This record gives sequence, structure tokens and C-alpha cells, in this order.
Amino acid sequence: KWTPPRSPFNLVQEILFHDPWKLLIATIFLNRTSGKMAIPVLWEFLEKYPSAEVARAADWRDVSELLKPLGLYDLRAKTIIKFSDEYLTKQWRYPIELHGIGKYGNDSYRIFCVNEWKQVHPEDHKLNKYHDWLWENHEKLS
DNA sequence: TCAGCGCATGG
DNA sequence: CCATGGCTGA
Ligand code: NI
Repeated sequence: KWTPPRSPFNLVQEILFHDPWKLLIATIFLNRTSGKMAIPVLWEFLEKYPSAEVARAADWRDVSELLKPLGLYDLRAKTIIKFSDEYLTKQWRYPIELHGIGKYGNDSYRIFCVNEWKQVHPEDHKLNKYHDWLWENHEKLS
């Protein structure tokens, strides 16, 4: 079992690893959006949308106005509905193949949800900080 | 390759 | 004020 450690950077992925869907939802929330804005909205979403089954069948207009202050409301809204639907339906392995999930959300999955972390090469800053911090203190862990 | 989605905040 | 905080469809 992998179970990624918590860093000083405190990425939201650090507490979302045990729920691949929730982590992947967080990545979507972080597209062209600061963590300061996105993260609190993520929680208000998660309380009203705890599962991929709940988000699968849902009113995409009803998530949209919740994503309003962030921007990209109906874009993400219809995207999440499909992704959550695509989540519980298809067979995947690596998450990229799911709609709305590109390289970033995949690198997050590969690092946090499984142990590829040594192999994975990050793009995003936050991920790269965590990844570089890993190679340093990993011997002090396991 | 690339427009396009989108509001908030910092420079 | 005009930058900047991923991904798809095409
Ligand atoms: Ni995808």
C-alpha cells in the first residue's frame, strides 16, 4: 500500500488520495483557477455531491450556479456530469481517458492514488514542489 | 496548433 | 487596464 505522505505545501490531493474521484474532481476545480478560490467551493460541492453516482445523474444547471464565482461554470458543470458518469460506467485504468481529465489530473492520480510517484514527471508547479520534496525525504520514510 | 471557456485578483 | 490562476473539440 502506497498512501502518500503530507507535505508542508498542503495540496488538496494530500487529503483526497483515498477517494480517486474526489481528487479528480479537485483537479477539474483547479483548471485555470487559484486554489484560494476553488478549494472552498469544492467542499460545498462535495457535501451536496459526495459520490460519482450522485454526480452522474444530477442537474448540470444546478452545479453551474455553484461554480459561478470561480468562472467556467457551465463548461465544468457539463464536464463533471459526464466525467462522473464516465467514471462509474467505463473501464479505465489511467484516468486521462475520462472526459475532462488531461495530463495534470492524471499526474495527480499517478502520484497520490497509486505508487508511480518515482516515475511520474509533473507539469504543474504545486505538483512539482511535492514531487521534488518527495525525492528528498522519501528515504526518511520508506 | 489553437481558440475558447470565465470570474478574481495581482501587477 | 491586461495578465494569469487545464482541457476539449476541431
Ligand atoms: Ni480526459
